Amino acid sequence: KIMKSEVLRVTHELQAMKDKIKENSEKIKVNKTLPYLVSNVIELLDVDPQRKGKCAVIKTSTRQTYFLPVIGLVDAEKLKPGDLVGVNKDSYLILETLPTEYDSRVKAMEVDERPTEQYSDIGGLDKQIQELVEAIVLPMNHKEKFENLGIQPPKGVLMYGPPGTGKTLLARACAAQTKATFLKLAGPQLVQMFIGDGAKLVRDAFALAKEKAPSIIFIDELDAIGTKRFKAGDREVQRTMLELLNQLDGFQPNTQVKVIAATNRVDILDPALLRSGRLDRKIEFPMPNEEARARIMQIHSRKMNVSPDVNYEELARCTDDFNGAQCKAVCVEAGMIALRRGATELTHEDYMEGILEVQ
Amino acid sequence: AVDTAEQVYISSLALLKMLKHGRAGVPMEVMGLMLGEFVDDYTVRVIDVFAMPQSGTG
Amino acid sequence: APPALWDLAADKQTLQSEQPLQVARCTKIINADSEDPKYIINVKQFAKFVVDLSDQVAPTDIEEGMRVGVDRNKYQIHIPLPPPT
Repeated sequence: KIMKSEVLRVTHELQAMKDKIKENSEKIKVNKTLPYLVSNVIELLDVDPQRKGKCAVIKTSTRQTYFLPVIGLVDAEKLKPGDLVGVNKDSYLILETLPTEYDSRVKAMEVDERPTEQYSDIGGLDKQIQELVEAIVLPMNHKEKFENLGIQPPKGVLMYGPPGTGKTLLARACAAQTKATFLKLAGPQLVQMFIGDGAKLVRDAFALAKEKAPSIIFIDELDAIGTKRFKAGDREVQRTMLELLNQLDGFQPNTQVKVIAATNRVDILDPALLRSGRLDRKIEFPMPNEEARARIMQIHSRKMNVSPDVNYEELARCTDDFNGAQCKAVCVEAGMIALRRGATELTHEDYMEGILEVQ
Repeated sequence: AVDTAEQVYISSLALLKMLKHGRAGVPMEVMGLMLGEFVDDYTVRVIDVFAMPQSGTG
Repeated sequence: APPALWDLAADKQTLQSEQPLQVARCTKIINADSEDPKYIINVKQFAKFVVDLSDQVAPTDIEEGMRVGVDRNKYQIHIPLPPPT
Protein backbone atom coordinates (compact mmCIF):
# COMPACT_ATOMS: atom_id res chain seq x y z
CA LYS A 1 0.00 0.00 0.00
CA ILE A 2 3.07 2.22 -0.26
CA MET A 3 2.08 3.28 -3.79
CA LYS A 4 -1.43 4.24 -2.63
CA SER A 5 -0.07 6.54 0.09
CA GLU A 6 0.19 9.47 -2.35
CA VAL A 7 -3.62 9.68 -2.58
CA LEU A 8 -3.71 11.54 0.75
CA ARG A 9 -1.86 14.49 -0.79
CA VAL A 10 -4.36 14.52 -3.67
CA THR A 11 -7.29 14.55 -1.23
CA HIS A 12 -5.62 17.37 0.71
CA GLU A 13 -5.26 19.34 -2.52
CA LEU A 14 -8.91 18.72 -3.40
CA GLN A 15 -10.22 19.68 0.04
CA ALA A 16 -7.93 22.71 -0.17
CA MET A 17 -9.67 23.57 -3.44
CA LYS A 18 -13.04 23.22 -1.68
CA ASP A 19 -11.65 25.48 1.05
CA LYS A 20 -10.46 28.11 -1.45
CA ILE A 21 -13.57 28.19 -3.67
CA LYS A 22 -15.57 29.92 -0.93
CA GLU A 23 -14.19 33.39 -1.74
CA ASN A 24 -14.27 33.44 -5.55
CA SER A 25 -17.58 31.57 -5.34
CA GLU A 26 -18.68 34.00 -2.61
CA LYS A 27 -18.25 37.07 -4.83
CA ILE A 28 -20.90 35.58 -7.15
CA LYS A 29 -23.56 36.92 -4.78
CA VAL A 30 -22.19 40.48 -4.72
CA ASN A 31 -21.36 40.69 -8.44
CA LYS A 32 -24.48 38.86 -9.68
CA THR A 33 -26.83 40.48 -7.15
CA LEU A 34 -29.35 42.38 -9.27
CA PRO A 35 -29.58 43.13 -13.02
CA TYR A 36 -30.87 46.69 -12.94
CA LEU A 37 -32.35 46.82 -16.46
CA VAL A 38 -33.69 44.39 -19.08
CA SER A 39 -32.01 43.90 -22.46
CA ASN A 40 -33.08 41.83 -25.47
CA VAL A 41 -30.66 39.19 -26.78
CA ILE A 42 -30.37 38.09 -30.42
CA GLU A 43 -28.14 35.11 -31.16
CA LEU A 44 -25.64 35.55 -34.00
CA LEU A 45 -22.76 33.09 -34.33
CA ASP A 46 -19.42 34.66 -35.28
CA VAL A 47 -16.14 33.21 -36.54
CA ASP A 48 -12.72 34.32 -35.29
CA PRO A 49 -10.52 32.99 -38.13
CA GLN A 50 -8.14 28.24 -29.01
CA ARG A 51 -9.29 31.42 -30.77
CA LYS A 52 -12.83 30.21 -31.43
CA GLY A 53 -15.61 32.35 -32.89
CA LYS A 54 -18.57 33.00 -30.60
CA CYS A 55 -20.60 36.19 -30.20
CA ALA A 56 -24.13 37.55 -29.81
CA VAL A 57 -26.12 40.66 -30.69
CA ILE A 58 -27.50 42.71 -27.79
CA LYS A 59 -30.35 45.23 -27.75
CA THR A 60 -31.13 47.29 -24.67
CA SER A 61 -34.59 48.53 -23.69
CA THR A 62 -33.50 52.12 -24.41
CA ARG A 63 -32.86 51.26 -28.10
CA GLN A 64 -29.06 51.08 -27.80
CA THR A 65 -27.05 48.37 -29.56
CA TYR A 66 -23.72 47.21 -28.13
CA PHE A 67 -21.20 44.41 -28.68
CA LEU A 68 -20.45 41.38 -26.50
CA PRO A 69 -19.60 37.68 -26.96
CA VAL A 70 -21.53 34.73 -25.54
CA ILE A 71 -20.40 34.65 -21.89
CA GLY A 72 -21.71 33.61 -18.49
CA LEU A 73 -22.14 30.30 -16.68
CA VAL A 74 -23.01 26.84 -18.03
CA ASP A 75 -25.94 27.32 -20.42
CA ALA A 76 -28.50 24.62 -21.23
CA GLU A 77 -31.77 26.38 -22.11
CA LYS A 78 -29.98 29.64 -23.00
CA LEU A 79 -28.63 30.86 -26.38
CA LYS A 80 -32.22 31.49 -27.57
CA PRO A 81 -33.41 34.89 -28.85
CA GLY A 82 -35.19 35.89 -25.66
CA ASP A 83 -35.43 38.73 -23.14
CA LEU A 84 -35.08 39.36 -19.37
CA VAL A 85 -31.37 38.59 -19.07
CA GLY A 86 -28.93 39.53 -16.33
CA VAL A 87 -26.69 42.55 -16.84
CA ASN A 88 -24.57 44.69 -14.53
CA LYS A 89 -24.29 48.48 -14.58
CA ASP A 90 -22.05 49.30 -17.55
CA SER A 91 -19.88 46.29 -18.48
CA TYR A 92 -22.94 44.75 -20.20
CA LEU A 93 -22.23 41.09 -19.43
CA ILE A 94 -24.72 38.22 -19.39
CA LEU A 95 -25.09 36.66 -15.94
CA GLU A 96 -28.67 35.38 -15.44
CA THR A 97 -30.87 34.58 -18.45
CA LEU A 98 -34.56 33.89 -17.79
CA PRO A 99 -37.38 33.78 -20.35
CA THR A 100 -39.83 36.67 -20.14
CA GLU A 101 -43.00 34.99 -21.44
CA TYR A 102 -45.08 41.37 -22.10
CA ASP A 103 -48.59 41.39 -23.62
CA SER A 104 -50.41 40.14 -20.53
CA ARG A 105 -53.71 40.14 -22.46
CA VAL A 106 -52.69 36.75 -23.86
CA LYS A 107 -50.32 35.54 -21.11
CA ALA A 108 -53.00 35.92 -18.42
CA MET A 109 -55.79 34.50 -20.56
CA GLU A 110 -57.29 32.12 -17.96
CA VAL A 111 -55.16 31.83 -14.80
CA ASP A 112 -56.83 28.89 -13.04
CA GLU A 113 -55.03 26.84 -10.40
CA ARG A 114 -57.52 23.98 -10.03
CA PRO A 115 -61.32 23.65 -10.34
CA THR A 116 -63.85 22.35 -7.80
CA GLU A 117 -65.84 19.72 -9.70
CA GLN A 118 -64.40 16.22 -10.14
CA TYR A 119 -65.00 13.21 -12.38
CA SER A 120 -67.46 11.72 -9.85
CA ASP A 121 -70.12 14.31 -10.77
CA ILE A 122 -71.44 12.49 -13.87
CA GLY A 123 -73.11 9.12 -14.31
CA GLY A 124 -73.17 6.63 -17.16
CA LEU A 125 -70.07 7.73 -19.10
CA ASP A 126 -67.27 5.63 -17.55
CA LYS A 127 -67.15 3.35 -20.60
CA GLN A 128 -66.07 6.34 -22.72
CA ILE A 129 -64.50 8.70 -20.15
CA GLN A 130 -62.36 5.99 -18.54
CA GLU A 131 -60.04 6.06 -21.57
CA LEU A 132 -59.49 9.79 -21.00
CA VAL A 133 -59.05 9.39 -17.23
CA GLU A 134 -56.39 6.78 -17.95
CA ALA A 135 -54.99 9.02 -20.72
CA ILE A 136 -54.49 11.78 -18.12
CA VAL A 137 -53.46 9.77 -15.02
CA LEU A 138 -51.02 7.25 -16.51
CA PRO A 139 -49.01 9.87 -18.49
CA MET A 140 -48.55 11.89 -15.27
CA ASN A 141 -47.44 9.22 -12.78
CA HIS A 142 -46.20 6.29 -14.90
CA LYS A 143 -43.40 8.09 -16.77
CA GLU A 144 -40.99 5.44 -15.45
CA LYS A 145 -42.79 2.59 -17.24
CA PHE A 146 -42.77 4.62 -20.47
CA GLU A 147 -39.12 3.63 -20.99
CA ASN A 148 -39.53 -0.10 -20.33
CA LEU A 149 -42.46 -0.21 -22.78
CA GLY A 150 -41.42 2.61 -25.12
CA ILE A 151 -44.73 4.50 -24.95
CA GLN A 152 -45.28 8.16 -25.86
CA PRO A 153 -48.73 9.52 -24.96
CA PRO A 154 -50.70 11.28 -27.70
CA LYS A 155 -50.86 15.07 -27.54
CA GLY A 156 -54.08 15.65 -29.50
CA VAL A 157 -57.41 14.35 -28.20
CA LEU A 158 -60.62 15.21 -30.07
CA MET A 159 -63.48 15.63 -27.57
CA TYR A 160 -66.24 16.07 -30.14
CA GLY A 161 -70.01 15.89 -29.91
CA PRO A 162 -73.20 17.95 -29.91
CA PRO A 163 -73.10 21.22 -27.94
CA GLY A 164 -74.50 21.67 -24.46
CA THR A 165 -73.11 18.28 -23.39
CA GLY A 166 -71.00 19.90 -20.66
CA LYS A 167 -67.80 18.74 -22.35
CA THR A 168 -66.07 21.90 -21.10
CA LEU A 169 -67.01 21.37 -17.45
CA LEU A 170 -66.33 17.64 -17.83
CA ALA A 171 -62.84 18.11 -19.29
CA ARG A 172 -62.28 20.63 -16.50
CA ALA A 173 -63.62 18.04 -14.04
CA CYS A 174 -60.89 15.72 -15.31
CA ALA A 175 -58.43 18.63 -15.13
CA ALA A 176 -59.08 18.68 -11.39
CA GLN A 177 -57.82 15.08 -11.41
CA THR A 178 -54.80 16.03 -13.54
CA LYS A 179 -53.65 18.23 -10.61
CA ALA A 180 -51.68 20.35 -13.11
CA THR A 181 -52.21 24.01 -14.01
CA PHE A 182 -55.44 24.52 -15.95
CA LEU A 183 -55.37 27.03 -18.83
CA LYS A 184 -58.43 27.65 -21.00
CA LEU A 185 -58.44 29.12 -24.50
CA ALA A 186 -61.33 30.12 -26.76
CA GLY A 187 -61.60 29.63 -30.51
CA PRO A 188 -62.71 33.18 -31.38
CA GLN A 189 -59.68 34.54 -29.49
CA LEU A 190 -57.33 33.88 -32.42
CA VAL A 191 -59.24 36.18 -34.79
CA GLN A 192 -57.79 39.61 -34.02
CA MET A 193 -57.70 42.97 -35.78
CA PHE A 194 -53.93 43.16 -36.27
CA ILE A 195 -51.89 40.90 -38.54
CA GLY A 196 -49.79 38.03 -37.24
CA ASP A 197 -51.50 37.93 -33.84
CA GLY A 198 -52.35 34.23 -34.11
CA ALA A 199 -48.66 33.39 -34.34
CA LYS A 200 -48.06 35.25 -31.07
CA LEU A 201 -51.02 33.49 -29.43
CA VAL A 202 -49.92 30.02 -30.57
CA ARG A 203 -46.23 30.56 -29.80
CA ASP A 204 -47.44 32.04 -26.51
CA ALA A 205 -49.46 28.91 -25.70
CA PHE A 206 -46.44 26.74 -26.47
CA ALA A 207 -44.33 29.34 -24.64
CA LEU A 208 -46.20 28.74 -21.37
CA ALA A 209 -46.61 25.01 -22.05
CA LYS A 210 -43.02 24.60 -23.26
CA GLU A 211 -41.44 26.96 -20.72
CA LYS A 212 -43.68 26.51 -17.69
CA ALA A 213 -44.25 23.49 -15.46
CA PRO A 214 -46.35 20.49 -16.61
CA SER A 215 -49.82 21.99 -17.05
CA ILE A 216 -53.15 21.35 -18.80
CA ILE A 217 -54.38 23.45 -21.74
CA PHE A 218 -58.00 22.72 -22.71
CA ILE A 219 -59.45 24.60 -25.69
CA ASP A 220 -63.02 24.66 -26.97
CA GLU A 221 -65.08 25.87 -29.94
CA LEU A 222 -62.33 24.74 -32.30
CA ASP A 223 -64.91 23.82 -34.96
CA ALA A 224 -66.01 27.47 -35.14
CA ILE A 225 -62.58 28.29 -36.62
CA GLY A 226 -61.68 24.95 -38.21
CA THR A 227 -63.15 25.74 -41.63
CA LYS A 228 -61.41 24.34 -44.72
CA ARG A 229 -62.32 27.00 -47.27
CA PHE A 230 -61.21 26.46 -50.86
CA LYS A 231 -59.89 36.84 -49.48
CA ALA A 232 -61.17 34.87 -46.49
CA GLY A 233 -60.68 35.07 -42.73
CA ASP A 234 -60.86 31.31 -42.24
CA ARG A 235 -57.84 31.07 -44.56
CA GLU A 236 -56.00 33.31 -42.10
CA VAL A 237 -57.18 30.81 -39.49
CA GLN A 238 -55.64 28.29 -41.89
CA ARG A 239 -52.35 30.18 -41.57
CA THR A 240 -52.51 30.17 -37.77
CA MET A 241 -54.17 26.74 -37.62
CA LEU A 242 -51.78 25.08 -40.08
CA GLU A 243 -48.99 26.83 -38.17
CA LEU A 244 -50.15 25.06 -35.01
CA LEU A 245 -50.35 21.77 -36.93
CA ASN A 246 -46.80 22.44 -38.14
CA GLN A 247 -45.85 22.83 -34.47
CA LEU A 248 -47.57 19.49 -33.80
CA ASP A 249 -45.97 17.75 -36.81
CA GLY A 250 -42.45 19.18 -37.20
CA PHE A 251 -41.57 19.17 -33.48
CA GLN A 252 -40.34 15.79 -32.23
CA PRO A 253 -39.57 17.24 -28.72
CA ASN A 254 -43.32 17.88 -28.37
CA THR A 255 -43.41 15.03 -25.81
CA GLN A 256 -44.14 17.78 -23.24
CA VAL A 257 -47.54 19.09 -22.03
CA LYS A 258 -50.53 17.84 -24.03
CA VAL A 259 -53.03 20.02 -25.90
CA ILE A 260 -56.65 18.99 -25.27
CA ALA A 261 -59.25 20.16 -27.78
CA ALA A 262 -63.04 19.97 -28.06
CA THR A 263 -65.30 20.68 -31.04
CA ASN A 264 -69.04 21.28 -30.75
CA ARG A 265 -69.68 19.93 -34.27
CA VAL A 266 -67.93 17.72 -36.82
CA ASP A 267 -69.55 19.14 -39.95
CA ILE A 268 -66.36 20.77 -41.29
CA LEU A 269 -63.82 18.09 -40.37
CA ASP A 270 -60.26 19.08 -41.26
CA PRO A 271 -58.65 15.99 -42.87
CA ALA A 272 -55.17 17.13 -41.77
CA LEU A 273 -56.06 16.51 -38.09
CA LEU A 274 -54.94 12.85 -38.16
CA ARG A 275 -51.55 12.17 -36.56
CA SER A 276 -50.03 10.72 -33.40
CA GLY A 277 -49.33 14.22 -32.08
CA ARG A 278 -52.49 15.68 -33.60
CA LEU A 279 -56.15 14.94 -32.77
CA ASP A 280 -56.01 11.15 -33.04
CA ARG A 281 -58.17 10.24 -30.01
CA LYS A 282 -61.64 10.45 -31.57
CA ILE A 283 -64.09 9.23 -28.91
CA GLU A 284 -67.67 10.00 -29.91
CA PHE A 285 -69.74 11.72 -27.20
CA PRO A 286 -73.39 11.56 -28.30
CA MET A 287 -76.40 13.19 -26.68
CA PRO A 288 -77.05 11.53 -23.29
CA ASN A 289 -80.36 9.69 -23.09
CA GLU A 290 -83.00 10.25 -20.41
CA GLU A 291 -81.28 7.61 -18.27
CA ALA A 292 -77.87 9.29 -18.50
CA ARG A 293 -79.50 12.71 -18.08
CA ALA A 294 -81.23 11.44 -14.94
CA ARG A 295 -77.84 10.16 -13.77
CA ILE A 296 -75.92 13.41 -14.30
CA MET A 297 -78.91 15.36 -12.98
CA GLN A 298 -79.10 13.08 -9.93
CA ILE A 299 -75.40 13.41 -9.10
CA HIS A 300 -75.49 17.13 -9.93
CA SER A 301 -78.62 17.43 -7.74
CA ARG A 302 -77.43 15.20 -4.87
CA LYS A 303 -76.77 18.29 -2.71
CA MET A 304 -80.21 19.93 -2.77
CA ASN A 305 -83.02 18.63 -0.56
CA VAL A 306 -84.65 16.47 -3.24
CA SER A 307 -87.85 14.62 -2.40
CA PRO A 308 -87.30 10.84 -2.13
CA ASP A 309 -90.49 10.12 -4.13
CA VAL A 310 -88.86 10.54 -7.54
CA ASN A 311 -89.47 7.68 -9.98
CA TYR A 312 -87.63 9.53 -12.80
CA GLU A 313 -90.37 8.50 -15.25
CA GLU A 314 -92.00 11.92 -15.62
CA LEU A 315 -88.67 13.73 -15.98
CA ALA A 316 -87.39 10.86 -18.13
CA ARG A 317 -90.36 11.43 -20.45
CA CYS A 318 -90.13 15.24 -20.48
CA THR A 319 -86.37 15.18 -21.24
CA ASP A 320 -86.48 14.44 -24.97
CA ASP A 321 -83.43 15.21 -27.15
CA PHE A 322 -81.82 17.32 -24.42
CA ASN A 323 -78.18 17.77 -23.40
CA GLY A 324 -76.10 17.76 -20.23
CA ALA A 325 -75.76 21.49 -19.58
CA GLN A 326 -79.48 21.84 -20.30
CA CYS A 327 -80.35 19.50 -17.42
CA LYS A 328 -77.73 21.37 -15.40
CA ALA A 329 -79.70 24.54 -16.15
CA VAL A 330 -82.85 22.71 -15.03
CA CYS A 331 -81.11 21.77 -11.77
CA VAL A 332 -79.89 25.33 -11.20
CA GLU A 333 -83.30 26.78 -12.10
CA ALA A 334 -84.94 24.35 -9.67
CA GLY A 335 -82.44 25.56 -7.08
CA MET A 336 -83.53 29.11 -8.00
CA ILE A 337 -87.33 28.94 -7.76
CA ALA A 338 -87.35 26.19 -5.11
CA LEU A 339 -86.18 28.91 -2.73
CA ARG A 340 -89.14 31.21 -3.46
CA ARG A 341 -91.63 28.31 -3.53
CA GLY A 342 -91.70 28.34 0.29
CA ALA A 343 -91.04 24.61 0.66
CA THR A 344 -87.34 24.07 1.36
CA GLU A 345 -87.65 20.53 -0.04
CA LEU A 346 -87.43 20.19 -3.81
CA THR A 347 -90.74 19.10 -5.31
CA HIS A 348 -91.39 16.99 -8.42
CA GLU A 349 -93.18 19.63 -10.52
CA ASP A 350 -90.05 21.81 -10.49
CA TYR A 351 -88.40 19.57 -13.11
CA MET A 352 -91.01 20.15 -15.82
CA GLU A 353 -91.47 23.70 -14.51
CA GLY A 354 -87.81 24.40 -15.26
CA ILE A 355 -87.84 22.50 -18.56
CA LEU A 356 -90.81 24.52 -19.81
CA GLU A 357 -89.41 27.63 -18.10
CA VAL A 358 -86.01 27.86 -19.82
CA GLN A 359 -87.05 25.75 -22.83
CA ALA B 1 -10.54 76.02 17.02
CA VAL B 2 -7.38 76.38 14.92
CA ASP B 3 -6.52 75.93 11.25
CA THR B 4 -3.29 76.01 9.23
CA ALA B 5 -2.23 75.95 5.57
CA GLU B 6 -1.87 72.31 4.51
CA GLN B 7 -0.42 71.02 1.24
CA VAL B 8 -0.51 67.46 -0.10
CA TYR B 9 2.82 66.02 -1.24
CA ILE B 10 2.39 63.80 -4.31
CA SER B 11 5.26 61.59 -5.47
CA SER B 12 5.38 59.45 -8.60
CA LEU B 13 4.34 56.36 -6.62
CA ALA B 14 0.76 57.50 -5.96
CA LEU B 15 0.69 59.20 -9.37
CA LEU B 16 1.61 56.09 -11.38
CA LYS B 17 -0.61 53.94 -9.16
CA MET B 18 -3.47 56.31 -9.97
CA LEU B 19 -2.53 56.02 -13.66
CA LYS B 20 -2.62 52.22 -13.66
CA HIS B 21 -5.71 52.49 -11.46
CA GLY B 22 -7.06 54.95 -14.03
CA ARG B 23 -6.42 52.42 -16.78
CA ALA B 24 -8.36 50.00 -14.57
CA GLY B 25 -10.80 52.85 -13.91
CA VAL B 26 -13.79 51.10 -15.49
CA PRO B 27 -17.22 52.83 -15.23
CA MET B 28 -17.86 50.57 -12.23
CA GLU B 29 -17.07 52.27 -8.93
CA VAL B 30 -13.58 51.44 -7.65
CA MET B 31 -11.90 51.71 -4.26
CA GLY B 32 -8.40 52.55 -3.08
CA LEU B 33 -6.45 53.42 0.05
CA MET B 34 -3.61 55.91 0.50
CA LEU B 35 -0.85 55.51 3.09
CA GLY B 36 1.88 57.71 4.52
CA GLU B 37 3.20 59.37 7.66
CA PHE B 38 2.09 62.49 9.54
CA VAL B 39 5.17 64.49 10.56
CA ASP B 40 3.50 67.79 11.52
CA ASP B 41 0.21 69.67 11.24
CA TYR B 42 0.36 71.42 7.85
CA THR B 43 2.15 68.80 5.73
CA VAL B 44 1.08 65.36 4.51
CA ARG B 45 3.13 62.86 2.48
CA VAL B 46 1.82 59.83 0.58
CA ILE B 47 4.11 56.89 -0.21
CA ASP B 48 2.13 53.63 -0.40
CA VAL B 49 -0.93 53.35 -2.66
CA PHE B 50 -2.73 50.16 -3.67
CA ALA B 51 -6.03 49.19 -5.29
CA MET B 52 -9.09 47.39 -3.93
CA PRO B 53 -11.25 44.69 -5.53
CA GLN B 54 -14.44 45.90 -7.18
CA SER B 55 -17.92 45.11 -5.88
CA GLY B 56 -21.47 45.33 -7.16
CA THR B 57 -22.33 47.90 -4.49
CA GLY B 58 -19.48 50.21 -5.49
CA ALA C 1 -44.49 87.46 0.38
CA PRO C 2 -46.41 87.41 3.71
CA PRO C 3 -47.16 83.71 3.12
CA ALA C 4 -43.49 83.19 2.19
CA LEU C 5 -42.29 84.87 5.40
CA TRP C 6 -43.19 82.20 7.96
CA ASP C 7 -42.27 79.44 5.49
CA LEU C 8 -39.06 81.29 4.62
CA ALA C 9 -38.20 81.23 8.33
CA ALA C 10 -39.32 77.58 8.32
CA ASP C 11 -36.95 76.83 5.42
CA LYS C 12 -33.95 76.29 7.71
CA GLN C 13 -34.80 72.66 8.53
CA THR C 14 -35.41 72.00 4.82
CA LEU C 15 -31.64 71.77 4.33
CA GLN C 16 -31.24 69.08 7.00
CA SER C 17 -34.43 67.50 5.62
CA GLU C 18 -33.25 67.70 2.00
CA GLN C 19 -31.00 64.64 2.36
CA PRO C 20 -34.01 62.33 2.95
CA LEU C 21 -37.04 62.04 0.66
CA GLN C 22 -34.76 63.02 -2.24
CA VAL C 23 -35.36 59.70 -4.02
CA ALA C 24 -37.35 59.96 -7.26
CA ARG C 25 -37.02 57.57 -10.22
CA CYS C 26 -39.96 59.04 -12.21
CA THR C 27 -42.38 56.74 -10.32
CA LYS C 28 -41.88 53.66 -12.48
CA ILE C 29 -44.75 51.15 -12.41
CA ILE C 30 -44.21 47.39 -12.14
CA ASN C 31 -45.68 44.77 -14.48
CA ALA C 32 -45.67 41.41 -12.66
CA ASP C 33 -43.60 39.36 -10.20
CA SER C 34 -42.00 36.03 -11.05
CA GLU C 35 -40.41 35.58 -7.60
CA ASP C 36 -40.53 37.59 -4.39
CA PRO C 37 -36.90 38.92 -4.45
CA LYS C 38 -36.77 40.14 -8.06
CA TYR C 39 -39.51 42.44 -9.39
CA ILE C 40 -39.84 43.34 -13.07
CA ILE C 41 -40.54 47.07 -13.42
CA ASN C 42 -41.12 49.27 -16.47
CA VAL C 43 -40.39 53.00 -16.47
CA LYS C 44 -42.35 55.47 -18.61
CA GLN C 45 -39.27 55.83 -20.86
CA PHE C 46 -39.94 52.32 -22.28
CA ALA C 47 -37.05 50.88 -20.25
CA LYS C 48 -37.76 47.70 -18.28
CA PHE C 49 -35.92 47.59 -14.95
CA VAL C 50 -35.44 44.89 -12.30
CA VAL C 51 -34.59 45.51 -8.64
CA ASP C 52 -34.97 43.75 -5.30
CA LEU C 53 -37.51 44.84 -2.70
CA SER C 54 -36.35 47.04 0.16
CA ASP C 55 -36.84 46.37 3.88
CA GLN C 56 -39.11 49.40 4.42
CA VAL C 57 -41.95 48.09 2.20
CA ALA C 58 -43.73 44.83 2.95
CA PRO C 59 -44.18 42.34 0.08
CA THR C 60 -47.92 42.05 0.82
CA ASP C 61 -48.43 45.76 -0.01
CA ILE C 62 -47.25 45.31 -3.62
CA GLU C 63 -49.99 45.38 -6.26
CA GLU C 64 -49.84 44.53 -9.96
CA GLY C 65 -49.21 47.76 -11.85
CA MET C 66 -48.97 50.08 -8.84
CA ARG C 67 -47.28 53.49 -8.96
CA VAL C 68 -44.94 53.72 -5.96
CA GLY C 69 -41.92 55.77 -4.98
CA VAL C 70 -38.56 54.21 -5.83
CA ASP C 71 -34.95 55.28 -5.33
CA ARG C 72 -32.76 56.47 -8.20
CA ASN C 73 -29.48 55.63 -6.40
CA LYS C 74 -30.10 52.32 -4.62
CA TYR C 75 -33.06 51.63 -6.98
CA GLN C 76 -35.08 50.28 -4.03
CA ILE C 77 -38.68 51.10 -3.10
CA HIS C 78 -38.52 53.56 -0.21
CA ILE C 79 -42.21 54.39 0.33
CA PRO C 80 -45.41 53.73 -1.67
CA LEU C 81 -48.18 56.23 -2.41
CA PRO C 82 -51.97 55.83 -2.76
CA PRO C 83 -52.38 57.47 -6.15
CA PRO C 84 -59.06 58.67 -13.76
CA THR C 85 -61.41 61.50 -12.78
